[PDB]
Amino acid sequence: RYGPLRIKELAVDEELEKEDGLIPRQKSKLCKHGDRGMCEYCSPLPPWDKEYHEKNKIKHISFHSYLKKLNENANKKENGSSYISPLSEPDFRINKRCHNGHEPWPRGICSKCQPSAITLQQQEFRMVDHVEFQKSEIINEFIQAWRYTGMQRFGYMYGSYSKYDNTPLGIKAVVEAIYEPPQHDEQDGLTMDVEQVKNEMLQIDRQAQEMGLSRIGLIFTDLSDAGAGDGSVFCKRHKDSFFLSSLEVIMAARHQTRHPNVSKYSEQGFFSSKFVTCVISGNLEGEIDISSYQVSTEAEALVTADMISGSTFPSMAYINDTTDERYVPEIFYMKSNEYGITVKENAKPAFPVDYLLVTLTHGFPNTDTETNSKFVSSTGFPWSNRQAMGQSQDYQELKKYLFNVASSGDFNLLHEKISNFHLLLYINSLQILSPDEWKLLIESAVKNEWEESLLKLVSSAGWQTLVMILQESG
Amino acid sequence: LINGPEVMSKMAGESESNLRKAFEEAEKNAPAIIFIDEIDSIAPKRDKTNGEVERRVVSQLLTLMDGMKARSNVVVIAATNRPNSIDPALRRFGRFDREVDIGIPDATGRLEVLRIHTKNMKLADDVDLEALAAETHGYVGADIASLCSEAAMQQIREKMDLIDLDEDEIDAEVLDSLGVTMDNFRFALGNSNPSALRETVVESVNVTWDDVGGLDEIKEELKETVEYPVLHPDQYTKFGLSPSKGVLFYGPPGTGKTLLAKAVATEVSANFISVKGPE
Amino acid sequence: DNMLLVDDAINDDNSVIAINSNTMDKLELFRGDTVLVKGKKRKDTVLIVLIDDELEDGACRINRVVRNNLRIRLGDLVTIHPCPDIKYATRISVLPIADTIEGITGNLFDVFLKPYFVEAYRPVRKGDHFVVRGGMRQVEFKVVDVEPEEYAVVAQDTIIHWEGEPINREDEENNMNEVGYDDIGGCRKQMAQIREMVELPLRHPQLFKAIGIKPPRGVLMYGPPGTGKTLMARAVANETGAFFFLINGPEVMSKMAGESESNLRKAFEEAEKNAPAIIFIDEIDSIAPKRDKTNGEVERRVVSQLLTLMDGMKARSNVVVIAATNRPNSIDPALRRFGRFDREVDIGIPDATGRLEVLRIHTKNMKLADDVDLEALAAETHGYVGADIASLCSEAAMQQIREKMDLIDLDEDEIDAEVLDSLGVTMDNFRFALGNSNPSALRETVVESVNVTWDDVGGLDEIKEELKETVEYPVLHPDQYTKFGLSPSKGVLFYGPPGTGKTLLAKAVATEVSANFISVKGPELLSMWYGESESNIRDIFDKARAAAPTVVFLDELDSIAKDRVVNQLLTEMDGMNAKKNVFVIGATNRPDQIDPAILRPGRLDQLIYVPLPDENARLSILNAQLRKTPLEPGLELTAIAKATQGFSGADLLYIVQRAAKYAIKDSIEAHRQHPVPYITKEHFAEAMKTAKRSVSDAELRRYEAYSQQMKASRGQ
Ligand SMILES: Nc1ncnc2c1ncn2[C@@H]1O[C@H](COP(=O)(O)OP(=O)(O)O)[C@@H](O)[C@H]1O
Ligand SMILES: Nc1ncnc2c1ncn2[C@@H]1O[C@H](COP(=O)(O)OP(=O)(O)O)[C@@H](O)[C@H]1O
Ligand SMILES: Nc1ncnc2c1ncn2[C@@H]1O[C@H](COP(=O)(O)OP(=O)(O)O)[C@@H](O)[C@H]1O
Ligand SMILES: [Zn+2]
Ligand SMILES: [Zn+2]
Repeated sequence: RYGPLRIKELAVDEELEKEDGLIPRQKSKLCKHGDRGMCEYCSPLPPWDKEYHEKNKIKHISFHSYLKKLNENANKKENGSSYISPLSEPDFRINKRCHNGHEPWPRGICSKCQPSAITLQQQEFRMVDHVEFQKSEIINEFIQAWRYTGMQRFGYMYGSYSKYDNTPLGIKAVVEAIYEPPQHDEQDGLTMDVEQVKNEMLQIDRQAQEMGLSRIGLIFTDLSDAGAGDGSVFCKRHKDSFFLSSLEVIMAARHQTRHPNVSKYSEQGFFSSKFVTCVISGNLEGEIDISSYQVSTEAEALVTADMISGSTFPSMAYINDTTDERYVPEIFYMKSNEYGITVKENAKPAFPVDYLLVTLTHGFPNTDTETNSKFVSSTGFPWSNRQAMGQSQDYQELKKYLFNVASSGDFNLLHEKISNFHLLLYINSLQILSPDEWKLLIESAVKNEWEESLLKLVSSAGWQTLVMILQESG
Repeated sequence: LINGPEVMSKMAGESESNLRKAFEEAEKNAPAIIFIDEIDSIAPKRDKTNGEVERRVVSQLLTLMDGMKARSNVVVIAATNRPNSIDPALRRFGRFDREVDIGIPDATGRLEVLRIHTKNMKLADDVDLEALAAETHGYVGADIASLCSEAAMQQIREKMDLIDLDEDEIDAEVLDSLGVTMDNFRFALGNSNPSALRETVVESVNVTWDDVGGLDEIKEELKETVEYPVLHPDQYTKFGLSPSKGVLFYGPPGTGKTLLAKAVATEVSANFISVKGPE
Repeated sequence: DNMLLVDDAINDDNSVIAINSNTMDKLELFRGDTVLVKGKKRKDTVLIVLIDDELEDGACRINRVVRNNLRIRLGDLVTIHPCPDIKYATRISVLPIADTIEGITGNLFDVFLKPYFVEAYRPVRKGDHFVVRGGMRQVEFKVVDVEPEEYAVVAQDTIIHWEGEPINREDEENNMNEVGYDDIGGCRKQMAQIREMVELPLRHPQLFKAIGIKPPRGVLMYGPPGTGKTLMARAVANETGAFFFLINGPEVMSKMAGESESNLRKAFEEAEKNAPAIIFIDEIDSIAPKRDKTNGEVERRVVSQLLTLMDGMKARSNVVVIAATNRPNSIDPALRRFGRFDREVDIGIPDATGRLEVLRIHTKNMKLADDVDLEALAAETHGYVGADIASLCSEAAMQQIREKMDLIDLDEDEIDAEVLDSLGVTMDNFRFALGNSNPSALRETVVESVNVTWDDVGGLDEIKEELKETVEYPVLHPDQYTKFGLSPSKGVLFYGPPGTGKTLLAKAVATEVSANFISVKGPELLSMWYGESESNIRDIFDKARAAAPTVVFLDELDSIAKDRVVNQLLTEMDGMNAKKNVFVIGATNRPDQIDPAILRPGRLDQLIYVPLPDENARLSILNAQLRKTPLEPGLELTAIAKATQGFSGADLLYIVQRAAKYAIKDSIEAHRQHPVPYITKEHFAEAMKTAKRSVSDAELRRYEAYSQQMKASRGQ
């Protein structure tokens, strides 16, 4: 297209692209030159300088900085080319139609459409840098689920992305709420039919988009109780053990492949979904520390063409066998030894998954800053699908929870009770409220300057009917 | 299908796994045919390449070839312009033993090639493909195809006068009026330039004992020397005497020794190889 | 019909074109109609048609901005077609030119564009320019982007985005791509070859389908560095309108290991995906040098990848690959067979007309003074390639600046406009620049053209007729040779005493048949023998084939023909196709020293003696060398010619040169004493007093004996 592709993407990408991120440096004591004129040590440091990152204890390079590096590496202006897209998502599937004179793969292949050997290697750029939980309650309730039932859990985490000043051109995913799909949790694992999950999540995500959220990851708990007097949990995931066994890696790769990130610098228009997965395991001590991870782009394009399956060894992923419709070339994984030489080891029977991951830094908002949480809620109306526990959404709980506040007034108190994510979802599910009335409800419950909108809402006949039936109902 | 440069263009450590998988797949789906085009690029003469990779690839090829010899109905075919360029170790028993030589075509071969290529072109009625075949000497098939392409280009160039390049489309009558004339073929012959003769090649000759004069005793001596061993080896075996190997013509220059050699070759219907002084 | 004449429009509107009533009737146009107008360089625009009977029938009027956008000048022809399917611009993003907007405060949009587009419905296309005249200011803009693309009508409701950084004006000019054929001169033959080889496959592919052939794909241009190869490729690509994908050699070879292959693959894939396209691989010799060069694996993988890509594109895709190399032998031999760069083009140094064209092309922005004699400079510049001429112009301008530097205050950073006006290059500046020029094209063999007729060679009528019947007849009447079944003779060997003018005969023979001339002097042959030269005999004959009909000339061949070099020469001579109009002319002074193998039939067999000039020939030579010199009125050179019996042409040149030296000495002495615009007979007598024959009697007798032997060898 005679230049860079034309498409509209997230605002974070645009604003990051506008910046250049150069880190200025002052006159070094080793310079030999007048005030003006910078020689080699006084020049600005590019944002992708690996030395700075590894010197500041940052293990990855804030993907946008990687994009800047790639653009600088080539694509001279005014001449030298007609623009070559610098980013391309690797694809391993055999070209079903090459036809230099041969027939399709099932009964014929040439050397031009043969998937070349794949060299697994740890990725160097992580798309999303910092995953941030707005409030401790959001995950405290989730862990309380396990406390009460004892079984594991699993839930998507909606939220939005923004800049992250602490890292060069870094991004942070702020999670606002957690929604628990219908799943059959158990002592050692959890199970859930994919069809129901996707069907439900389609409408749930539509409603969330209407509210201004977005599905930005999945969080599951892998916790076991220790023998100490208090509540302590073993640390089964450390350097020696497996950080993430095969199956969770596979599921994360599938999820990433199904949540592509739209980008302006690829032929297809997408690259390396901004999807973050969080796991709760417990730190070296008995705490309930959390963690974050993200499977690299090669693993993203590796699971799509099958080629991987779980192995009885937790820390290693099995490799499948060649067959029609699935061609699996030799997989070499590259590591580094203590002598500073890269070694390629063939691992067909099984290979560790440490080369298919990048780790993110979890955290919580500073407790001495402005509060921009969408929802001051999540300690109230029980969450959606806690049928296994006693929690159950229904008229009676609404009557017990959100009746006395509305029946009198005190709108300041009411607002916080109306800004609860699951409450909004439930009332929308009832379908009592009219579409536009619900739209103004969400605009009042997820936005400031809400006095007039809240008054209008309580004016609309829909809310009158809601409160009347709620009071009448036991 | 495996190409030489195509495999050679891969990163280090990936030009051997491709050969491994190729041979394994060929074994899996037998019967199979493997055409290692331009085998020289992946197995040049031992002195040409000293790098480690250039020997890893050759060793891998040799190991796969040796391991292939088995009941599996798999056949390996390789092509290379220079027979000696291939690593000598590739020409032993259990490997590329049987050898086939391709020589430049003769007049009949040139006629066949010209007919095969000149079947779609809008040839004019005044075309004498026999004359072109007679005149073209030392033209390999590629040269003949280039000759036809150049002749067609010349024809369109001549017709360009009535063609308006500015307009994207052209009048259908002009497009349908294209016709290749003999003069276009002659011009293409003038422009073309074969290069096969630069190196020694195998070709046939059709000189009989009539384009030369006299030398009757010499003709009889040559016949006794060459023809009888070729036509009637049975009697030579009967007497147990092996035929003579070579002969040496000497005399004033310009007497027609080359024609005698060509006639001798024709009588036994044997291909003729030549080595001029500059060679 | 629609070829309307261009004229300057009275109105200042940027999207209004006035047409004649008669033409409007012919094309069925009407007032207010939006029409697509195409001019030159495939430039297109959208103009609102207005009837105007003032113009002559078949003429249209457009304003300055529209003509600038169309890259056309007044008096040209433009084609106007209906544009009824133009939609309203949903959103137009436009940015101004920085220099124009300097000194403007407030919102530029409201000041200029808001009244300009409201109730205007001006069609706008990307890459166009519109100028707004507001108050006491005039500001130009650009149609940066239009939605829907690529053009649309800016309605009242159309949204306009003026936000954005200023656009520098220097980019448009200093990046003057889209250069047409008018920017290339002196190389019409090669330009025509490339056009007939590229345009037809791309512009009219249906031709080859009608004829049912596969058009040639590869193309390889080569010649001395600085002869405009890249310029020709750029011009052809721009005129053809194809998807040009320039690739550099050094740029690709500067990438990390394992990246150049990826760049090549991506480039070829994109070129294929957007057919038609034209890939230009500049400096291919830097990617795929000769085999004997670097043997590193990184230097082999790139070549293998390039070969694979070249072989893999054979399909119904319209992809043409053009490569440029200094010499044909630098590239790997594998890149010169069928399905690859099998077509070759040779670029040679231009002739006088070419140099004049180059000077005019470059010297159109200079503030040249009146005293300019471009023809004189073209005559006095021999062996200059285009780059050398550009450097010459730059140096002349620098010399003019130096001369005018006296009226400039270096410390002050501002210069009076009056001084700037006085700047102007002069003929003396160009002469000084020539004095400082450093040509380097001639350091190696290069194709060139000569313009010597049968008038600079005096006498020798029999030799002239022999050469004519040997060379000219085959070229002009090959049909006769075919009818009689006779193969034309290849080359001849001139032998005789030095100075007879053998080079002149070779140049004349080349000129008569209109053939390019290649020269190989003795020192070049010696350098090839020692192997320290940049070219080899095989390369020379490859260039001769490429630039056919050519004439190769060897000088003092006896130095090498006293052998590896002679063997290579014999092999090449035997290899060349007989039908090719290539003639090898050898010159030597000691024919018996030549290797007998060279004289065998099918080679330089014909042996031609070049005698010394005779009285009439000497007189003609003297007159020819003195045509452009002021002589004494009433002076006669007949006596001098008579007195110079036995002297060679070089001797006569020496006599004339000494006479001129004495004349200049006397003139300089007179001027210093201060007259003699010409040369008096006394100077000629003084010069003749020092005459000395360059040929001894014994050598002439030996040449005569050899000639008699040769005649006897053919006399029965
Ligand atoms: N019987 C013959 N005796 C002598 N020359 C002949 C005879 N027949 C043909 N020729 C001519 O001899 C030439 C080749 O001579 P030949 O002796 O074969 O090569 P060379 O001259 O190099 O020894 C041909 O051009 C051919 O026309
Ligand atoms: N007609 C022309 N022929 C040759 N050179 C020309 C001509 N017109 C302009 N030039 C100038 O000569 C030079 C040609 O550069 P060129 O040799 O093509 O570059 P490259 O080294 O990439 O081949 C440029 O400076 C160009 O401006
Ligand atoms: N008709 C002629 N005969 C001989 N020499 C001539 C004639 N016309 C001009 N010349 C001069 O003869 C010179 C030949 O120079 P040179 O090449 O050194 O000797 P030659 O040409 O004999 O090899 C040229 O400089 C040219 O000016
Ligand atoms: Zn410094
Ligand atoms: Zn294929």
